[PDB]
Amino acid sequence: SGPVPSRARVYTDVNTHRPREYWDYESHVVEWGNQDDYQLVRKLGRGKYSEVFEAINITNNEKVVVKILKPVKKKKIKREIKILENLRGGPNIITLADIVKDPVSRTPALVFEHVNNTDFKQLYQTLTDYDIRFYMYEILKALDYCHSMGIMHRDVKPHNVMIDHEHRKLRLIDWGLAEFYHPGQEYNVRVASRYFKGPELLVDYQMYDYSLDMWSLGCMLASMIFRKEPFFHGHDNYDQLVRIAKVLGTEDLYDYIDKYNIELDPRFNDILGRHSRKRWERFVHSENQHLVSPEALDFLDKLLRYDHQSRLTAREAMEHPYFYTVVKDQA
Ligand SMILES: CC(C)Cc1ccc(S(=O)(=O)NCCN2CCC(COC(=O)c3c[nH]c4ccccc34)CC2)cc1
Repeated sequence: SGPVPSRARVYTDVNTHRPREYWDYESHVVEWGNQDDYQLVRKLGRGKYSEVFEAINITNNEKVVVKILKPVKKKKIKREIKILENLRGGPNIITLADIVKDPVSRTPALVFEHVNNTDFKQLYQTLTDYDIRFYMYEILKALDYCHSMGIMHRDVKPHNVMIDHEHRKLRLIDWGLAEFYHPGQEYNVRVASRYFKGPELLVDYQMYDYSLDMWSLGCMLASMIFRKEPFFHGHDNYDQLVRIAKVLGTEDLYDYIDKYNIELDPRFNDILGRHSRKRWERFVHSENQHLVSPEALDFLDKLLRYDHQSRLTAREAMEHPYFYTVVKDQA
């Protein structure tokens, strides 16, 4: 027998109730502007499927960010465009300004509003325990918005969070792997980055949903408050689960697998072994104890769960006592 089906416990039928053209991105018509409106200034970074430059708009002389798309199925370009168009103006989501094709190369590129990245080396030694609570709240704002809009990000990881520390602005970026939730759909499990892949991805369980984003978010929190990056440091995808099982124990993992009737690769059938679920205090030490609190350890533990039904939702997470202080200051 095959796996047990699963449904998201919030925002389940949000896409069912919308007009079709909301989520049916394969038929979306995109009008491609001219990239020579823009002049590339300097590289900002480079992903596996993008290449980000700061540019100026030689018409209104404005800063702007141009992301050249790498050669991917037309489909997935329309999807990222559709999702960005669907989320424009939402809290802490990046803002799409234009969509262009270079005249000669004919390579597609997305054009976004300008943001400044804070010296990523600054963040290490400046981030107070409160600062983590704040920028984590901002991230849950963006995830709750987009889950309410029927979209999962599927690539939540620090290289996809823009922070402007001077102005305390955060933007969630790279929507190239984002996808619409449709109850009962089976999604590709070759998504996210290793260190942030949720258990459901490593065991190939295809009816995942928004809670995938809450696992990854738990990995960031894990790596922030313990100053251990990445927190589950896997040599490959099979090993990654073993790194997780050494922390979360195997008894819960094998419960997870029996509850969903997952069949397990014969590869796994000897590398996982037996492991107790470790206590979070094992990971505290003199140089991270100022970011670790009983509240943070409760909050973190309520995200890193095998069973995806039982992870917090973005909305429940923003209600955790971890965030009491920052909610107070927002008035
Ligand atoms: C919850 C806490 C707080 C955890 C945390 C710690 C550190 C950081 S971090 O900020 O240090 N992360 C390193 C990544 N940074 C941002 C991306 C850079 C490349 O790519 C782009 O810049 C754009 C891609 N698309 C865009 C659209 C508009 C503007 C720019 C881009 C590379 C440098 C964030 C969160």
